[PDB]
Amino acid sequence: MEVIELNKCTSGQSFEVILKPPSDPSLEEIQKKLEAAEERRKYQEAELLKHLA
Amino acid sequence: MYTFVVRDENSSVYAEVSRLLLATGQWKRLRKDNPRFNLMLGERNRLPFGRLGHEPGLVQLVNYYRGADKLCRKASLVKLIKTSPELSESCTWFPESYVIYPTDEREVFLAAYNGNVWIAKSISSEASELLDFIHVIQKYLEKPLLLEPGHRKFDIRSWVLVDHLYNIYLYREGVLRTSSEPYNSADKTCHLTNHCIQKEYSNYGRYEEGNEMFFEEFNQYLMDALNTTLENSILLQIKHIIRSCLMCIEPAISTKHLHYQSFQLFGFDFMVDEELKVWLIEVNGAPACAQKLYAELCQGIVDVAISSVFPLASIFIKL
Amino acid sequence: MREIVHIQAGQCGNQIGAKFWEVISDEHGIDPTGSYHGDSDLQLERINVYYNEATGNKYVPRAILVDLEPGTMDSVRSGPFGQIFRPDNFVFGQSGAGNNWAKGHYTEGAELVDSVLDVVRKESESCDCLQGFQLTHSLGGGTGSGMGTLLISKIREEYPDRIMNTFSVMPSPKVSDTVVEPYNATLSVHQLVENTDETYCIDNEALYDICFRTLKLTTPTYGDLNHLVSATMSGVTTCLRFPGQLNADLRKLAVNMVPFPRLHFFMPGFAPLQYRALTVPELTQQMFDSKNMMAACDPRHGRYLTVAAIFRGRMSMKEVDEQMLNVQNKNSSYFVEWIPNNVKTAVCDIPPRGLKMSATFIGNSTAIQELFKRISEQFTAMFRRKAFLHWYTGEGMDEMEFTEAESNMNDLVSEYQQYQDA
Amino acid sequence: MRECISIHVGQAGVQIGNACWELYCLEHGIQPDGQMPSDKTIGGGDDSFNTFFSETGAGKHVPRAVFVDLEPTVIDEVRTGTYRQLFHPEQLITGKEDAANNYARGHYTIGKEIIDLVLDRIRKLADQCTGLQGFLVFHSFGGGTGSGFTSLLMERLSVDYGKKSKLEFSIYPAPQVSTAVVEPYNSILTTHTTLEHSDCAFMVDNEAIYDICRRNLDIERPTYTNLNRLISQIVSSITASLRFDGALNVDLTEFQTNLVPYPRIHFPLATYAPVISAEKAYHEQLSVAEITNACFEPANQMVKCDPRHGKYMACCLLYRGDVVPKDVNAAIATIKTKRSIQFVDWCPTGFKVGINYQPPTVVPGGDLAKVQRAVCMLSNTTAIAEAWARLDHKFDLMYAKRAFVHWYVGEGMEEGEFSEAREDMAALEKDYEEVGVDS
Ligand SMILES: Nc1nc2c(ncn2[C@@H]2O[C@H](COP(=O)(O)OP(=O)(O)OP(=O)(O)O)[C@@H](O)[C@H]2O)c(=O)[nH]1
Ligand SMILES: Nc1nc2c(ncn2[C@@H]2O[C@H](COP(=O)(O)OP(=O)(O)O)[C@@H](O)[C@H]2O)c(=O)[nH]1
Ligand SMILES: COc1ccc([C@H]2[C@@H](C)C(=O)N2c2cc(OC)c(OC)c(OC)c2)cc1O
Ligand SMILES: [Ca+2]
Ligand SMILES: [Ca+2]
Ligand SMILES: [Mg+2]
Ligand SMILES: [Mg+2]
Repeated sequence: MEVIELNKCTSGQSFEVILKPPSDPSLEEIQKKLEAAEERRKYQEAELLKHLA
Repeated sequence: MYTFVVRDENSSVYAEVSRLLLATGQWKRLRKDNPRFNLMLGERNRLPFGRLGHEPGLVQLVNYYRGADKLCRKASLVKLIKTSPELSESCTWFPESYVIYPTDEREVFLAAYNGNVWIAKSISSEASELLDFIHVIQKYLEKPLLLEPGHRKFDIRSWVLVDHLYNIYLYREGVLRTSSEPYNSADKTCHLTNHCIQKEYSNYGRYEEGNEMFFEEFNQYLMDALNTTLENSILLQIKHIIRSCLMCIEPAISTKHLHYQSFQLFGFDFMVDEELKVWLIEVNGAPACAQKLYAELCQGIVDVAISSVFPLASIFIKL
Repeated sequence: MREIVHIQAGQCGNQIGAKFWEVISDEHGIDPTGSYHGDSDLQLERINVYYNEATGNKYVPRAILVDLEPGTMDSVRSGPFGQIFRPDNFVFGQSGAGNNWAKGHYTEGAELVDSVLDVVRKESESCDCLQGFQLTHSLGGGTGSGMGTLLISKIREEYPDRIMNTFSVMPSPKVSDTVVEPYNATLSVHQLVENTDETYCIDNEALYDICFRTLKLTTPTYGDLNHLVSATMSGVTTCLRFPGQLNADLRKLAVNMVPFPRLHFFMPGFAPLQYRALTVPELTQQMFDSKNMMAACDPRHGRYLTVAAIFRGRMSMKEVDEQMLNVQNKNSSYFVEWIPNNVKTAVCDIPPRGLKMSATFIGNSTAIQELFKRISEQFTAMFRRKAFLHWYTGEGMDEMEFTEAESNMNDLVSEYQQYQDA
Repeated sequence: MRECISIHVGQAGVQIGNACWELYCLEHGIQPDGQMPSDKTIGGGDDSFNTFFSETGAGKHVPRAVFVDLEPTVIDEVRTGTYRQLFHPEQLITGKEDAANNYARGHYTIGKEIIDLVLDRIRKLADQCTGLQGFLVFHSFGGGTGSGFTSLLMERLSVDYGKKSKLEFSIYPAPQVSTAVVEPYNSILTTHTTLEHSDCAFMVDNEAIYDICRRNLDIERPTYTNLNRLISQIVSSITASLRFDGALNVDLTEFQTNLVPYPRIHFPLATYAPVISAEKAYHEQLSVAEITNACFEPANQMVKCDPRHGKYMACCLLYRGDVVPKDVNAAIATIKTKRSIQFVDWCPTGFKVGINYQPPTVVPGGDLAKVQRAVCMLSNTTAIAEAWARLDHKFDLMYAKRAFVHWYVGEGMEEGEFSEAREDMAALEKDYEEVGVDS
C-alpha cells in the first residue's frame, strides 16, 4: 500500500493511495431535424383541417 | 395472500415447491413477467437479479444467489480454491487441479507431472489423448473405496440449503450413486459411475436399487464392514468442506443488506477413497433430488427458506 | 393561468352542470352572490381554473349554458346558485330538439352554434393560458348529444391544440326518455372517439343501481342520480382545482391516462356513497368494487390500462400506499403488466362537504367495452328493421351515416377486446 | 481563476438548484442579500468561490447560474422566495406552458421557441467569464422539459462552446415519487440524444434517496424538500473542490480525467455517509473507518445496484471534516481485506482521496444532523448498468404495444427515434458487459 502525490493547504489535503497497478453535430443538422418535425406537425394539422372541411 | 412466479418450468424440485405453495391456500402464482411478485423461482441462465428489489411495498426473494456460479463451474471452482487465502493452494480435500484453455497453467501443470493418471472434463494415463480433446484437469483418484460384495465404486451427493440469513442447512438424507459394476484398471463402463453414460450404453441398477444406496443402509455397512460410522468416517469431512466453500464466498454473495434477498439449494458431490478420506468432486447450483426425497426436502425448503421470510397462517443440520 | 372553459348543454347537461357548480362553489367558499367567505387560501390559490374575477372582486364561473329550448335554463336560473352565472352566457333557442340527434347536429342546433361560439370566443380570449374545455351533456337526447358533438367539432376547429374533455351521460332502458336513445348515443360516440381527449362515461344504469341496491332509494329521482354525478365530478376535478405536490392539468392527465388515442373513455368510481368516517382500507375496497363504479361495467370482465385515484381528507399517506399497493398485489389479474406503474395515487387535505374521508377513481378499463356493446345491440335491434329512422331521414340524414356510426362503435369494441388479451 | 456556469432545467433541476445554492450560500457565508462580509476584495476577486459567484461594485455575490422552466410556477417561488435578492431577474427564464411530460414536446415543439433566448441569457454569463471551464446541468430524466429541453440545450452548447466541459446531475425516475407513466420513454430518449454531448453525469435514483430518507431520517413519507436537501449535500460534496482551496478535482476537466477512461461510460456511482436525523436525541458520532466502510453498502448508494458483481474503473473519496490521511489508509486497509473490490485489469486498484477540514454544513431546522466527518465516494462501476437494464426493460414493455407513442408522433417525432434511442442503449448495456464481465 503506497501513498503518492500528497498536497496540503490550510483547508485540508489531497493524495492518492495505490494497492496494485494494472496488467459532433453542427448547427445546420440540428435546424434540419428541428424543422423536419415542424413539417410533420403542420402536415397533420392540415389533414385535420381538411377533414373538418 | 403471498405471491410468486415461476421462470424455470422444467425444474423437478421447484415444480414440487410451486405445487406445495398453492396447497397452503396462501400463495398465488402469477405469469412469468409480472413484476409485482413476492418470490421468484428464476431461470438457470441470465436471471435478471438487476430487476429484483425495486418494487415498492414488496419484500422480494429469489431461489438463487448471484455469484454462486463461482462454486458451480469447475474452472471457477479450481480458480477459487487455488486463489482464495482461506482455501490455500492445496487445502487437502480438493483434487490437484489445473485449468487449461482450448491461467491456463500448462507449464506449472508439467513441473509437478513426475501414480500419474488424470482426468480432464467440464480419463487418461498419457497426457496426449485428453489434451487433444480440442476444460479442467484433475488427478483421477486411483484407489477409491469399494462397496462389498461387488468391488463397486460410488459417489455421494449431499444437499445444502442456504437461506437469506446465510444459515447453512445440510439435509439429513444423502444418496450414494453407485456403479454397481466391478472395477477395472488401465473396458469403459464403471469409470463414469453415474446416470450420464449408463442411461444410454450400459444390467441397469443391479447389486442395488436404481444404483442408489441411502444413508441408514450405508452406515450399517460401514459399521459391520469397517467398525466405524458414517458420521465419523465421512460426515465430519463433508460438513467441513461445505462450510469451507460457502463461508469462503459469503461476503461476495450475501444478501444481508441488499434490496432483495436470496436463498439457494446446492448439491455437493464427494468421493471417499480407501483411507476413508473425503474428496470434493463438484458443486451443482441447480440439482435434482432423489425420487423418495423430493418431498421431505421440498417441504423443508418451504419451512426454512420461504415461510421464514413470509410467515404463514428438523430435517436439516445447521452448520 | 391554466383556465378551463366549461360548457353545459341540453336538459341533462345543464342539470348536472348546475349541481356541479353548486358543489364546487361551496368547496371554494363562494356563495350564491359570487362573494367569497371562506377561511383558507387553499380555496383561492387555483380558483381561476374555473372562476373569473369581478369588478368588486366577485367570482363568476367560466361557464356557458346552452339549450335549444329555455325550460331547464329557466330552472337553473331560478335555482339556488342561479344568479352566479354570467347572464350573457345563457344561449338558447325556442324550438327544442325532440330527442333527435339530427336536429341538434344538423338543423335546429346549427342555427344556434355560432352564437355559442361567440360566447366561447369571448371567454377564451380573456384567458391567460387556456387549458381546454369541459362539456357536460347526455348522449341520449338531441341537444346535449347532437348539438354537443357539433359544438365539440367547431371548438376543435377553432382551438385544435386545446384539450377537449367531456362528462357524457350514457342512456339505459332502466331510466329512459324515448326509444331512440341508442341511435342518438351511437351517433354521438362516433364523434367522441374522433374529437375528445378524455371522456368520463357516466352510465344511468349504474347510477340507478347504486341508488336502488345500495343507497336504498326505492324510487330514485334524477336528483338522486345527479347527486352521485355531482360527487364524482367534484372528485375527478379535485387535482385541477386545488394545490398539491402534483400540478394537475388536462393535458398531463390525457398523456398519462390515454395510451392509444381512441381509448380515452373512463370509468369513474366513488366512495363512500354518516357520522363514522371511513378508514383508508374501506375507501380502497369500496372504490374498486364494481358497486362504486358509475359506468355499469364490471372491471373483472376486463383489465385496467391506467388508473388515477385521489383520497380526500386528512389521513395516512403511508396507509394509502400500503392499501393501494395491496389491492393491486391482490388483483393483478385485472391490471395490465405491460404498462409499468399504471396506478397513480394522490392526496388532498380538504374533503368534500359532509365527509371527512372520500376517494375518487378514474379508470381506463377495457371493460368499458361492455357499455358500447349494450348500446350496439340496442341500436342494431331497431336499425335492422329501420325502425324509427324517419325522424332522422326527415332532417336530412341517410341510413349510410347510421351504418358508419354503427361500424365505428363495433371497431371501438374490437379494439378494447384486442388490448384485454395482450 | 476559472468560472463554472450552472444550468437548472425543469421542476427537478430548479428545485434541486434551490437546495444547492442555499447550501452554497450557507457554506461560503453569503447572505440572502448577496452580501459576503468575509469577502474583503469588494466588487471583485478570483478566490475559489468566485468560480460560482461573481460580484458587483455594491458587494453583492451573484450565482453564475441560469434557471429555466417551460412553466413559471416553480421559478416564481424563486423570483419571490427567501433568496430573491441573489439573482438577476434575467437569470430566471420561464415559458407559458410546459411540456406535459412529453420529451418530444419539450424538445421539438416548445423547445425550438425558447432555446435562442436561453443560449442568449447564457452568453451574457459566459461574457463575464475570463476563463470559463464549462457547465453544470441539473435536470430530471422523467419530465418533458428536463428531458427534451435539456437534450436540445446540450446539443447547442456543444456547438457554441465546443471546448467546454459539460457535467450532469440527473434525476433518475422512481415510481414511489414519479409523476408520469412515460418517464421511461423520456429517459431513454434524452439519454440517447444527450450521451455524446456530456462528459460526466451523476445519476441520482429517487428511489434510493427516498429509502435513505426513510431508513435514516425516520421520515414516513419524504418530501421533495427532504430529498432535495440530501441531494444537495451530495452535490455540495462533489462541487466542493471547485469552490474551495484544494488539489483534487479542481476543474471540470479533472472529473473526466479521474473518473472516465471511456467517453460513453461516464456515469459514476455516488455513495454518501453518514446521514443522521436531527431528532435523534442520542447520537454516537461515527468514525473514519465506519463512514468509509459505509461507502460499500448499497443502502448508501445514490443508485441501488450491487458493485460486488461488477468492476471498477476509478475510485475517488471525498471527505469533509475531522479527517487525516492516516485514518483513511487504516480504514482502506481493513476494508480491502473484508470486501470484494475488483478493478478491471487495465487500471490501477487504488483511490484518489481529497479532504476538506470544514465539516458539512446543514440547513438550520433541516432534517440532517451536524456531523464531524462525512464522505462521498465517486466510483465508476459497471454495476450501474443495472439501472439501465431496469429502465430499458420498462421501455420495452410499453413500446412493444406502442403505448403512448402517439403523443410523441403528434409532436413531430417519428417512431424511428424510439428504436434508435433504444438501440443506442442496447449498445451501452453491451459496452458495460465487456468492460465488467468475462465470457
Ligand atoms: N428529487 C427530486 N425529483 C423531482 C423533483 N421534482 C420532480 N422530480 C422528479 O422529476 C420527474 C418529473 O420531472 P419534472 O422535473 O417535474 O418535469 P419538468 O422538467 O418540469 O417537465 P414538465 O413535464 O414540462 O413539467 C419525476 O420523476 C419526479 O419525481 C424534485 O424537486 N426533487
Ligand atoms: N343522470 C341524468 N340523466 C338525465 C337527466 N336528464 C336527462 N337524462 C338522460 O338524458 C337523456 C335525455 O337527454 P336530455 O338531456 O333530456 O335531452 P336534451 O335536452 O336533448 O339534451 C336520457 O338518457 C335521460 O335518461 C339528468 O338530470 N340526470
Ligand atoms: C400513471 O397514471 C397517472 C395518472 C394521473 C396522474 C396525475 C397527473 C397526470 C394529473 O393531473 N393526475 C391526476 C389527476 C387527477 O384529477 C385531475 C387525479 O384525481 C382526481 C389524479 O389522481 C391520482 C391524478 C399521474 C400519473 O402518473
Ligand atoms: Ca328553425
Ligand atoms: Ca472578492
Ligand atoms: Mg459429476
Ligand atoms: Mg329530456
